[PDB]
Formats: sequence, C-alpha cells, structure tokens
Amino acid sequence: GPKNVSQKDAEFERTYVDEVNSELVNIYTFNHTVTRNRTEGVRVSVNVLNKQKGAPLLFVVRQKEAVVSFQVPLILRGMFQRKYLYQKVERTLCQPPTKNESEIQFFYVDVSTLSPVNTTYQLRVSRMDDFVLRTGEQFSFNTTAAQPQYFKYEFPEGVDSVIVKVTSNKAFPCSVISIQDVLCPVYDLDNNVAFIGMYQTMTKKAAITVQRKDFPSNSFYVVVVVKTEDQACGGSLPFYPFAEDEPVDQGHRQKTLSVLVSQAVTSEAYVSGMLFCLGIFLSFYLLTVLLACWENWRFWNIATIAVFYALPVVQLVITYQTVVNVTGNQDICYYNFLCAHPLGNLSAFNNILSNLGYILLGLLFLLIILQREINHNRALLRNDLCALECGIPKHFGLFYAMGTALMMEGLLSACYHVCPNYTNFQFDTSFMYMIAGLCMLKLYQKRHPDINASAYSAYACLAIVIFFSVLGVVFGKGNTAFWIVFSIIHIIATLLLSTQLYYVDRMVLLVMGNVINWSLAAYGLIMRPNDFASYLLAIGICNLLLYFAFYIIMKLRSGERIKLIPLLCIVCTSVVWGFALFFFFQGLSTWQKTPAESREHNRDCILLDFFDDHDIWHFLSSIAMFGSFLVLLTLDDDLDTVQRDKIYVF
Amino acid sequence: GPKNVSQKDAEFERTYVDEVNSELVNIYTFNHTVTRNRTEGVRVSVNVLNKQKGAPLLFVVRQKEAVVSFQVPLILRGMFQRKYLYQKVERTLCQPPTKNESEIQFFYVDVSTLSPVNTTYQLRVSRMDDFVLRTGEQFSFNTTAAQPQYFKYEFPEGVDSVIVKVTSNKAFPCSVISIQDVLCPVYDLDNNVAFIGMYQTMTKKAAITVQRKDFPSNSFYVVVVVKTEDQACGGSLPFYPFAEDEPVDQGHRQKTLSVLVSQAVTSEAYVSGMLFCLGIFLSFYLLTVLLACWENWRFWNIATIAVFYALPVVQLVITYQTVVNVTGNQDICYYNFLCAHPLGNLSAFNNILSNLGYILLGLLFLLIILQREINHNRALLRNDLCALECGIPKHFGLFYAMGTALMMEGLLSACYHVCPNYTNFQFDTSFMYMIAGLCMLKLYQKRHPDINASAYSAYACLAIVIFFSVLGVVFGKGNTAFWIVFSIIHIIATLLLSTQLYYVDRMVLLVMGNVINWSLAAYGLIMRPNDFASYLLAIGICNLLLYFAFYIIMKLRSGERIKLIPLLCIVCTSVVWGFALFFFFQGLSTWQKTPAESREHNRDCILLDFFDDHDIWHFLSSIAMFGSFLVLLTLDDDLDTVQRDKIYVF
Ligand SMILES: *[C@@H]1O[C@H](CO)[C@@H](O[C@@H]2O[C@H](CO)[C@@H](O)[C@H](O)[C@H]2NC(C)=O)[C@H](O)[C@H]1NC(C)=O
Ligand SMILES: *[C@@H]1O[C@H](CO)[C@@H](O[C@@H]2O[C@H](CO)[C@@H](O)[C@H](O)[C@H]2NC(C)=O)[C@H](O)[C@H]1NC(C)=O
Ligand SMILES: *[C@@H]1O[C@H](CO)[C@@H](O[C@@H]2O[C@H](CO)[C@@H](O)[C@H](O)[C@H]2NC(C)=O)[C@H](O)[C@H]1NC(C)=O
Ligand SMILES: *[C@@H]1O[C@H](CO)[C@@H](O[C@@H]2O[C@H](CO)[C@@H](O)[C@H](O)[C@H]2NC(C)=O)[C@H](O)[C@H]1NC(C)=O
Ligand SMILES: *[C@@H]1O[C@H](CO)[C@@H](O)[C@H](O)[C@H]1NC(C)=O
Ligand SMILES: *[C@@H]1O[C@H](CO)[C@@H](O)[C@H](O)[C@H]1NC(C)=O
Ligand SMILES: *[C@@H]1O[C@H](CO)[C@@H](O)[C@H](O)[C@H]1NC(C)=O
Ligand SMILES: *[C@@H]1O[C@H](CO)[C@@H](O)[C@H](O)[C@H]1NC(C)=O
Ligand SMILES: *[C@@H]1O[C@H](CO)[C@@H](O)[C@H](O)[C@H]1NC(C)=O
Ligand SMILES: *[C@@H]1O[C@H](CO)[C@@H](O)[C@H](O)[C@H]1NC(C)=O
Ligand SMILES: *[C@@H]1O[C@H](CO)[C@@H](O)[C@H](O)[C@H]1NC(C)=O
Ligand SMILES: *[C@@H]1O[C@H](CO)[C@@H](O)[C@H](O)[C@H]1NC(C)=O
Ligand SMILES: [Zn+2]
Ligand SMILES: [Zn+2]
Repeated sequence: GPKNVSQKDAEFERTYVDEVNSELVNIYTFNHTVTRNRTEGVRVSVNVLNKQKGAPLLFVVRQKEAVVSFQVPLILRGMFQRKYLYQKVERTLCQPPTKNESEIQFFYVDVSTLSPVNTTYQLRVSRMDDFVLRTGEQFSFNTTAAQPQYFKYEFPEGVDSVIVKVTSNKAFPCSVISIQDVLCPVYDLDNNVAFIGMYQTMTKKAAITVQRKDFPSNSFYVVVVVKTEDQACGGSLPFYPFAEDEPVDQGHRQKTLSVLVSQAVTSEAYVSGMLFCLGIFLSFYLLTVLLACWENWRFWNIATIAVFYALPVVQLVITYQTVVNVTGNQDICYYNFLCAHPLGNLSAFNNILSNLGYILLGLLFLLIILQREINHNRALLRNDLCALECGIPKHFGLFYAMGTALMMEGLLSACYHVCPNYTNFQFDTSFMYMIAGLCMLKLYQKRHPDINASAYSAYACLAIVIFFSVLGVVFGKGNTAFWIVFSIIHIIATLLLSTQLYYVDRMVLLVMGNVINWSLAAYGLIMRPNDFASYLLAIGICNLLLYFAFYIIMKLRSGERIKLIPLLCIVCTSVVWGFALFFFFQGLSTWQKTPAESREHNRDCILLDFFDDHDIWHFLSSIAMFGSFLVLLTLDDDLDTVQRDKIYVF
Repeated sequence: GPKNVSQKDAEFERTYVDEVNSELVNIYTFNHTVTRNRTEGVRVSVNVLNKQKGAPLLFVVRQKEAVVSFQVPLILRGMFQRKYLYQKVERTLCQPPTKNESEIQFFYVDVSTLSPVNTTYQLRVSRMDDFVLRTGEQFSFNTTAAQPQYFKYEFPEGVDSVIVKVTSNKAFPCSVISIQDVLCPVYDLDNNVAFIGMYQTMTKKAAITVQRKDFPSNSFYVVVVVKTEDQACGGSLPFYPFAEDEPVDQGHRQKTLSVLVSQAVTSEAYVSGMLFCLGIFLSFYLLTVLLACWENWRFWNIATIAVFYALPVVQLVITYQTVVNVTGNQDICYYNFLCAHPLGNLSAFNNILSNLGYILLGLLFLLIILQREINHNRALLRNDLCALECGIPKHFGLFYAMGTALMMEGLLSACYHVCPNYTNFQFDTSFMYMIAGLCMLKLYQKRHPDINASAYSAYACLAIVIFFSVLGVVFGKGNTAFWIVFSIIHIIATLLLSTQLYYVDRMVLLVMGNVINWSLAAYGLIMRPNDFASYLLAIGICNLLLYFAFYIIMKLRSGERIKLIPLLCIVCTSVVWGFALFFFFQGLSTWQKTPAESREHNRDCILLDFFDDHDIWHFLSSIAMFGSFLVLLTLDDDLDTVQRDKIYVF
C-alpha cells in the first residue's frame, strides 16, 4: 500500500548511485558546520543515467529557510515551441548569513518519481573551496544551461567601487551575467535572472561597475546563466527535428568563463582628466593672448536647427538613459564598459569631458573673428584703399557659422554620449558635415563673390548625405546590393565634382582625387561597417583635406606666395588630422548588430587611466577643426595690397 | 532517530488541520479523473495559523511531470530591502493535456519543517468549476500577492482573434496580466511573469489583443499576478518599520478583478473604415471639380525641416515600436487599447488611416493654389488693370507653404501614431503650430506688402513655443510653480499683442481677446494636463480663430462687403472647428504619469466599430484646417476692382 521511504545519512564529496520508482522515495540528510568569517558554497549535482522520457525524477532540496525543487531531465524552452532536454543538473545552494560564530546546519535531498520503472540516478553534494571571489585574481569555471553558477564578492577595506570583468575565449554559448545582493533567494534561472539587479548579455566579454551604496551588506553575487539559444547574441538557429514535439538533447555545449573583480579609479583620475582638459584647451587661449600682444606691438537658422534638435536630443536620450538607471538591463546603451567612469547619474562621464574641446575651441575662434572684424572696423575710420579690392571682400557671416557649429558639436555629441545607440547616432557625426560643408564654401566663396545664391545650393546637398545615411540607416545591416550600388553611384561623383574646378596640374588634379574615392571604396566594401554615417564622414574630411591642397597648388603656381604665419597652420593642421584619423579608425567596427557583439570590442583606458581611443578622437578632432579654421582665415593674408590677382583669380 | 513519515489518502474540497515539527513529515495523496474535452483546474491552498518567525513550512506538490515548491509564510520583496510576509498561499496547478479520453492522475502534497516546535497549518485542495473562460461572459475573481491566478481560454470555431479585457473597480493593488501559451509550466510569480508572453501592468483597466497564429494549440492562459508595491502604477510608499530587518504583514490587501474575452472586428470593419475615409475625402475632390466646371462656365526649408525630421521620426519610432513587437511588454507605447486594430506589424492601424485627411486635403489645396496661379497667369496675357492695384498683390509662396505643411502633418502624426509616448510626442502637434503660424502671417501679410522681413520675425517665435513645450517637457509633471509662472507670463502677452493691432470696436477688441486667455488659464490651472504641447495648441486655435473675427469686424465696418462665396466658408469653418474641439477635449487627460494610469482612460470605438474619439479628431481637424485655408484665400475677392481701400487699409 504505502510507499517505501528510505531515510539515510549522507556525506559531502561522495557520489551515490541509487534508484527510485513509483513506490519508492529516497531522502538523504546532509549536515555541515558553517562559520561567520569563512563562507562556503554547497553545490548539489544530479545526473540521470540512460533515462527514458516516461516520467522524470523530482528533486527537492529542503533547508531551514528555503525549499528548492526541479525535475530531471530538465526541459528548457526555445522560441518556437522548441524544448531542450538536459540529463544533468546542478545548483549552488543559497543560504542566509549565519547568526552565530559557527553552527551545524542540516539540509535534505528528496528524490522521487511517478514512473513505474526503475530509474537510476547519480547524486553528489560537494563543497566549493572557490565560492568567495578575490580582488585582482582571475578565476575560471564552467557552466551550461542546466548548471547555472554564482559566486560571492565582498568589498575589501576602503574600496568603494569595483568592476567585474568576465571573459570567454569562444563565442556562442550565450550568457546572462547578473549582479544581485546577498539576500536569499538567488535568481539563477532562465526566467528569474532578469527580475532584479543589473545584468549584461555577453558573447566574449562583459564588464559591470559596482558600488557599495547599492549593497548595504557590502557584498554581492555574480550570477552566470547560459542560454539555450544564441539569437540574442547575433547567432542563427537550425531545426531539423527541433520544432517537433520531443525535446532536443543539448547537454553537449559548455561555456568556460573567467571572472576578475578589480578596483576602479579611486577619485584622482577624475581630477587628472579635468586638469588635463583644462590645461590643454587653455594653453590655446594663453597662446592667442600672447600672440596678439606680440604681433600688434611689432544666422539664426543654424542655432534654431540645433535648438529644434538639442531639446529633442536632451529629451530623447534622457528618456532613454533612465531605463538602465532603473532597470539594470545594460544591453540598451552601447558604452565602452571597460573605460566608462560614472559620475552622478552619468554612466560614461569621460565621454562627455572629451567634448570640452569643441566648446572651448569654437569659443576661441569666435573671439578671433570678432577681433578681426573689430580691428577691421577700427581701420575703416582711417579709410585705407584696401576696402575690398586691395584684399578680398571680408565675409565673416559664414565664419561665425563655422565658429558656432563647432560649439554645437560639443553639445550634440556630449548629449549623444549619454546612451549611444542606433536611433541616437545621427546627432553627433551628421552635424560635423555642416562644418565640413562650411569649410568647402569658404574657398569657393573666396573666388566667387556673389555666391549667396550658391550658399543655399549646398544646403540642399547636406540633407541628401543625411538622407543617404538615413537610407543606409533604414537597413543598418544591409546587403552588399545596397553597399555596392551606393559605391558605384559614388564613383560617378568622383569625376562629377572634378569637372567643376576644371592646365597640366589640372590633369594631374584628376590623379589623386579619383584614387582616394576608389581607395576609400574598397575599405568600405571589404569591411562594410554597421556604422555608415561615421564612414561617410571619413570621405568628408578626405576630400575636404584634399581640396585644401588644390587651392594651394594652384596658388603655388602664381606670383602669389604663402607667408609662414598662414603656412605654419597648414603643416600642423595636417599632422593633427593624421593622428586624429588614427584614433578614429580604432573605433569604427566597435558597434555591431547586438550589444553582446558590440561589447567584445571594448578596450581599457589609455590616457591617465581615464580616456580611451574615442575620447582621444574628441580631443584631436576639435583641434584639427580649429586648426583648419585658421587655414581658411589666415591663408590669403599676403594679398593685402593686390587688386588684380585677387579679382581675376576666378 | 529517523523522522516519522505519515502517508495518508486525501480528498478534494476538504480542509485538513494537521501539524509538523522537525521530526515529522506529512504526505497527502490526491487523485482525480481527467477528461480530454473538459479541463478542470486543481487549486491548492495553504494557511498557517499563528505562526512564529522561527522556521517556515516547506510545501512540495509533486505531479507526474512537474514539481512545485514554496515556503510558508511566503516572503516577497520590495524595493529597498523591504520584505512582505504572507501567511496564506495558493496556486493553481499546471498540468499538460491528457493523452487519453480520460485517465486517473495522482499527485502528492509534502509538508515539512525544520523548526523544533509544533507548527499548525491548514491545507485544502479544491477543484475549480470556472477554469475555462467563455466568450462574451464577464467573470469575477479575487487575487493577492501570494495567491496568483490564471485561467484558460480556447478559441471558438472560426474566430481568429479576441480581446481580453480585465477591469477592477479600485486602484491600488497593482497587477501584471500576462498571456501565455498552454504548455507547462506557467509563469505566475513576481519574477517569472515577465519572462515570456505579452503582458500589461494595470491599475483599473487592461486590454490585450490575441491572435491564433501565435498559439498553435488554439488556447492560452490569462495570468493575473498582484504586486507588493504600487510604484509602477504611480503610487507612493510608506515605511514606518518596513525598511527594518523583519518582514511586514501584508495579507490584508486584495484585488477583485473581472475578465471578459470578446471577439474582435472580423474583417469588414477595415473595409468600412477605408471606404468611409475615401468617400468623405474624395467627395471634396468631386465637389471642387463640379464647382470649377460650374463657375468657369457661368520653400525648401519647410520640407527639409520635416525631411531632417521625418527620417529621425521614421527611425526613432520604428526602433522603438519593435520592442513590444518582440518583448510583449505593452507598457511601452501609449495606445488606446480598447480601440486599436492591428494590421501587419502596426498595432493601431486605425490611428493611421485617420491621417489621410491631412494628405488628401493638403493635396487638394495645392491643386487650388496651382489653378489660381495658372488662371491668373493665363490672364496676364490679356493685361487687365488688376495687376496688383485693383486687387491685392498675389503671394502664393506662403499658400504653397500652408498646402504643404498640411501634407507633412498627415505624416508626422501618422508616424507618431505607431508608438505614442513622451519622447515621441513633439512630432505631430508641434508641427500644427506652423500651420497656425502661417494662418496668422497671411492676414498680416495682406495689409502689409514688405513683410518678407517680418516673415522671418515669426520664425523665431515658433521655436520659443516649441522651447516652451520643451521647457514644460523637461518636467512633464512639473509643480504649480512652473504652471502658474507660465500662466502669469501668458497674461502679459494678452495685452502685448493686442496693442499691435491698436476706434470704439478696438476698445471692444480688448474685451473678448483678454477673456479667452484668462478663460483658458483656469482650465489649465485646475486640470494641469500631463500633455502640455497639446494644451498650448488649443490656445493656438482659440486666438487664431479669434483673429479671423477681428479681420472681419474691421472689414464689417467699411464700404467693403463680404460676398457669400467667401462667406459660406466662414460659417462652416467655424462649425467644424466647434465639433473638432469637442473630440479634441475628450482625449486631453488620456495621457498620464504611467501606462497603468494612462490606460484607465481607454474607451471603445465609436464610428463603424473602427474609429475612436482621437480618430474623429484627425478627421475634423484636417477639414477645419482646409476650411480655414479657403477663408484666407477667397475672403477678399470682392476687392477685384478697388485700388484705394486695399492700398490704404494699413
Ligand atoms: C553530520 O555529517 C557527518 C558527515 O559529514 C557525520 O559524520 C559521519 O558520521 C557517520 C556515522 O557513522 C560516519 O560516516 C562517520 O562517523 C562520520 N564521517 C565523517 C567523514 O565525518 C556526522 O555524524 C553528522 N552529524 C550528525 C549530528 O548527524
Ligand atoms: C571546464 O571544461 C573543460 C572542457 O571539458 C575542461 O577542459 C578539459 O579537461 C579535461 C580533463 O582532463 C580534458 O579533456 C582536458 O584537460 C580539457 N579539454 C579541453 C581543454 O579541450 C576543464 O578542465 C573544465 N574546468 C575548468 C576549470 O575549466
Ligand atoms: C482516489 O481518491 C478518491 C477520493 O476522491 C478515493 O475515493 C475515496 O476512497 C476512500 C477510501 O476509503 C473513501 O473515502 C471513499 O471510498 C472514497 N470517497 C469518495 C468521496 O469518493 C479513491 O479511493 C482514490 N483512488 C485510489 C485508486 O486510490
Ligand atoms: C472576493 O473578495 C471580496 C472581499 O472579501 C468578497 O466580498 C465579500 O464577501 C463576503 C462573503 O459574505 C462578505 O464580506 C461580503 O459579501 C463581501 N464584502 C464586500 C463586498 O465588501 C467576495 O465574495 C470575494 N469573491 C468574489 C468572487 O468576488
Ligand atoms: C518496502 O516496502 C516493501 C513492500 O513492497 C517491503 O519490502 C518493506 O515494507 C519495505 N522494505 C524495507 C527494506 O523496509
Ligand atoms: C575567523 O576565522 C578564523 C579561521 O581560522 C578563526 O580565527 C575564527 O573563526 C575567526 N576569527 C575572528 C577573529 O573573526
Ligand atoms: C547559537 O545558536 C543557538 C541555536 O540553537 C542559540 O543558542 C544561539 O543563537 C547561539 N548560542 C549562543 C550560546 O548564543
Ligand atoms: C528494480 O526492479 C526490480 C523488479 O524489476 C525490483 O527489484 C525493484 O523494483 C528494483 N530494484 C531495486 C530498487 O533494487
Ligand atoms: C513516529 O516516531 C515515534 C518516535 O518518536 C514513534 O511513536 C513511532 O515510531 C512513530 N509513530 C507512529 C504512530 O508510527
Ligand atoms: C465530451 O465530453 C462529454 C461530457 O459528458 C462526453 O460526451 C465525452 O466525454 C466527450 N464526447 C466527445 C464526443 O468528445
Ligand atoms: C490510456 O493510458 C494508458 C496508460 O496506462 C495506456 O494504456 C494508453 O495510453 C491508454 N489506453 C489505451 C487502451 O489506449
Ligand atoms: C505537539 O508537541 C507535543 C509535545 O510538546 C507532542 O505531542 C508533539 O510534538 C506534538 N503533538 C502532535 C504532533 O500531535
Ligand atoms: Zn563621439
Ligand atoms: Zn493624433
């Protein structure tokens, strides 16, 4: 009538090969002595031998304050009614902190089945000598979809923040790495892991910044859970029998992970970064002040477009950043988690200080255009013959545009670097096209006075490039057919604009111009970055940096000669452009289909432990732009007495 | 030595009052006969009497294919280390479909504790005669945070979609209502419920549209889970002892819910809606064709701004809609779920057809301005004296702006109505300010020819209103201090613009103008809607609809007389404005802090079972705008012979 019930004492680190049926329940009693200042983990492992799909085993682990249960072989789900079946299951047991200095704690394991056949299982309860993580010591382990793991880290003395870096040398088991507090239970299942805490799907890398003020116990759990399907990490899926009713044996895929918890930049990294920024971008101001005191003693549309954008920029990103602030789902903003230093609510504060160069060099330029205009008007009371003939008609209206577009760049990008994304991308790099545009009009608008009608001619072209990026944005991972057709339609524009400016060197002019477009084509074809609007920016400068040379070479072959004061700004502008494009090309693939794949491109800080490569791009770009404004400005200053060459140049 | 183990037969619908200690385990054996075409639910209920916090009961329900376990009193968590403790727990048992026509199925209940004191519990397994929901029949039930519930709905014959409407006559227990398939297990816990399926947090209402193609079993589970804290529904929290270590007794709060699953519009509602739209908006075209054949026989900035917006509009919302498409978290887009008819990937397709009036009446207007220009130029070959003196200088350049801004409105709003939101709001209503702006310039630019300098004067003002909405957007739930200070700064603008146009009626002019601003102030102060940019739109038309009257009243007191052809468009424009503002004011509070609160304002469809109030607003607004363009156009057609009154009017 009544079932057998076998109660038997058991021991740690000793494997039991028993069996149960529908008329048999096995109960094992384990005990262990726990101590306050040395915590251990108890990991139960079950494994059924050559089991038929009739009816599973039912395993219950009973502790003083918790009941855990599962059924073996454990069945997990897929997307489209796909079941995966695991013969072997494991769990680390959650247990609350011990109230005494040391106490004996019992727990029980209960094995029962409702199938009428002898089912042979294999049980083993082991003690983990590696449960407590250490600061600065790599630790490696294994996990599968039926064997989730978790470890404990407790903060050292006086360390107020850490970063947990987890790495894997192989791509496709997926994973979720959650960071939870040390209160039982622990949510280490495919459906519990995203309930609370802050987490990150990985493929090869994950990195999470943790601070004490979120964990009043001064400790937390790092939880690793492997997933049954790799779609969330950019992987494909097969199904030969998978969609059928029966489950699919999937116990053959493991993930081998390494975890390292290391201290973060304490506080003086922030001071060093701020002092570096201020020093380098005020050296320019001091240099200009001394330069002036030496040498002297020897419109609304651009702002409104940004204003009618910045508020949508401010509102969109803030409404989008707050999710990770409250949800902990860190697969939403595409930071560089290995170099991302929080301040207040900002996650990557260093990716915002970097945009101080645009602000403070777009403001130093406006203080040059203003000083040139004022000085020129202070000359107009003396009435020298150089009104507009002995020199060139001064049109600062589009200088002010250049000096104020550089300012808005240090706000469109500083606000974009709050949660970089795909929907969020167009704010920063697309507005550098404007500066690229204005740097082209000047050299045209210098040899052609009545170009105010042509000023609006280029305004139409700028939206097309934004539309072209938008057209590329419509399919961010578009096929080659999009890429090559855009590549070939690029090829037409090579000779198309070359004809506008066109005599031996003009036939030589076609040599370097067409090559670069052809050169830049292949590096696009072979790579095809997910980021396209950033790609075309490179074509922007490369043609722009070429077109300076053309204006010089034609000027090189006249009686007009280049003075050093507007020449020393040509070599240094090109040197900084060379460096700036090096760090620009470092991060160009570091944005891909999914955050898991976009995260295996992260890399540590470089400068003062604070700034990465993309911060060094915000630095050199704002100096190259400013270094190019003074080229357009000073270049033709030797023509302060000539009225024939300047007038009949074009 | 070994524990007692009591195995005892049990019965449904009969309560057991037993006790266990650390040396006693109780096991109850239940059985029940299940049948294929009649499914029942088995609900286990446990309740501990006057239990001390020493060590809980541990309850295990063991079935053939599933093990369920919990611990009583059950502890749930809060946000800031807050624990809530429930003495009574209940679960409905998941069970896979029976393979035979009828079979006997056993399950077991296992009660055990590790505390050394007699703990007295109360167990009851009951059978539910109300597990299978029916189509079109309200069903009411109770639930708490420790007693989650779920019911089964199986599709009737030939019904391809249903809507599940759940309602509660009281606000603050929160809830999550998930819709899952009928494969075990069921995720009805505070941490499982959001794993899969599509769900909705409610406060008083929820409504979810379900389609067979997602559920190949032709059935699903409606799962209701009550939450321990009401922050996600806009509620506050107390904590007198709550933040302390001990848990808080919280078994005193219930939620009483009603569930109704009703069939959705089959297919001809879509046909009726499309036919209605086409008929009403082509009656205008046919009417104009007959009107012309009767009577005759008797620039880039506006598009570029939208183009540099529409692509960000298209990209942002599409990148934002796809989340609910793949996540099922329907607390992301602020639809009207009671009237939201899907088509393809679009969730609310009727909120897009409604924007056909802007497209097809912004296009019919451009075919009037074009015909007036062509006819006028076909007259300029005859050279009548009415070039610009006997009439008024024709400036269609800003007519084209009006006729093309109405077109872009039917795309900015049609794209906004793909996931209405807070970040997403500015796209639709802010661009109706432009049409409101251009409707003001015409009457000004008719009495003042050289107003091209004043054309850009108002362009600055438009961004300020957008900035004012943005300033209001920065704190969407801002305090009164924002609201009243903006209200009083409004009061200055009352007399400020009144002075611009200013004689007895001009002193009367101050009567109605200031009152409306004062009138519109209180209805803002008393209500203070979360939607502010939509509020100021009302102030937009109200002043705009007033300023038409002023131009008439001054015209009413001259020798100039109003012909009926430009008068019959004045009464009908005002009638449609009156109706349009009625349906506009229906949905004005239907957007609040949280989607749960924003959803208790939903209301059923009105017209042809397809269009709600806000669709009737897209309909009447596009006819009122068009009805106002023909006022600005035809009004002063009687001045086709006068050159004194027109010239010296202003
Ligand atoms: C707690 O468990 C330990 C096992 O880890 C028990 O110690 C064993 O007791 C059995 C009883 O005969 C024998 O195998 C040995 O005496 C012990 N083996 C080892 C490896 O220590 C211990 O008795 C248990 N304590 C209680 C109170 O049950
Ligand atoms: C994690 O799993 C890997 C894969 O099984 C283990 O590496 C293997 O260990 C066995 C034991 O001798 C051998 O087959 C080889 O040494 C390893 N095979 C390889 C690397 O292909 C590894 O030992 C497991 N444990 C850890 C901590 O990594
Ligand atoms: C299945 O459970 C039912 C109870 O629902 C059992 O029927 C009862 O059996 C006990 C045994 O003495 C008595 O209370 C009555 O004979 C029955 N009561 C009722 C209300 O039916 C039944 O015996 C069980 N079947 C098996 C095979 O165990
Ligand atoms: C749901 O819970 C409510 C609240 O307890 C129940 O309504 C009460 O029922 C008891 C039973 O007689 C009485 O106190 C009153 O009839 C009700 N009190 C009220 C309405 O304040 C209700 O019966 C429960 N069940 C359902 C299906 O609603
Ligand atoms: C288990 O039950 C069987 C009855 O089938 C009987 O051998 C005895 O009661 C139990 N066995 C032992 C070893 O106690
Ligand atoms: C800390 O643990 C060690 C382990 O040997 C032992 O001295 C004792 O259990 C604890 N002592 C203190 C001072 O915490
Ligand atoms: C150790 O735990 C026991 C529980 O039985 C209890 O007496 C107390 O918490 C601790 N012992 C002492 C002497 O404090
Ligand atoms: C295995 O089955 C045999 C009979 O087939 C019987 O001895 C018992 O059910 C099982 N043996 C065990 C549990 O040792
Ligand atoms: C329960 O165990 C006790 C020993 O404390 C003893 O009465 C007997 O073995 C069991 N009771 C019954 C009624 O079988
Ligand atoms: C359906 O259920 C009824 C219940 O009385 C019974 O006729 C039988 O179990 C089933 N019959 C068919 C035809 O499915
Ligand atoms: C009913 O279930 C039993 C399980 O014991 C099995 O014989 C079969 O699935 C069904 N019976 C028949 C006669 O088909
Ligand atoms: C209640 O406790 C008494 C002794 O305090 C003992 O009879 C047994 O543990 C409990 N009584 C039951 C289970 O009937
Ligand atoms: Zn950047
Ligand atoms: Zn609308």
